[PDB]
Amino acid sequence: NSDMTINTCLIEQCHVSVTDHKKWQFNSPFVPRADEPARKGKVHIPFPLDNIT
Amino acid sequence: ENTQLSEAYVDRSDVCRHDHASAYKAHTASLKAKVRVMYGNVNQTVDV
Ligand SMILES: *[C@@H]1O[C@H](CO)[C@@H](O)[C@H](O)[C@H]1NC(C)=O
Ligand SMILES: *[C@@H]1O[C@H](CO)[C@@H](O)[C@H](O)[C@H]1NC(C)=O
Repeated sequence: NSDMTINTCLIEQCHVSVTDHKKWQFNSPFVPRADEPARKGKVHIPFPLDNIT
Repeated sequence: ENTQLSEAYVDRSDVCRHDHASAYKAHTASLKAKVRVMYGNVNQTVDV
């Protein structure tokens, strides 16, 4: 949460990425993982199967 | 210099207990009838 300054460099020579871990998200196969061991969690999903006529 | 680790496997369906096919082996069968007997004043049907 701080603005940072470096002096004699160009924007091309810097790689910057946001970090936030206040919330989980789904284990999608189109987004990459964080850690190799891959600790995870679970969330029950609605609408179960049931019998009708 | 960057490597991706791809991984996948197979699991049984979520509703496999609600719809599936059972493979069996069938042996000697047992007859079991339901007969009605009538004589005189009796009127009954028995499971035998
Ligand atoms: C529907 O009822 C049958 C019992 O005849 C049960 O075995 C089956 O699991 C039921 N299906 C669902 C989706 O609850
Ligand atoms: C009693 O026997 C008669 C034939 O005499 C039959 O028509 C009737 O169905 C029998 N009674 C019952 C309750 O089934």
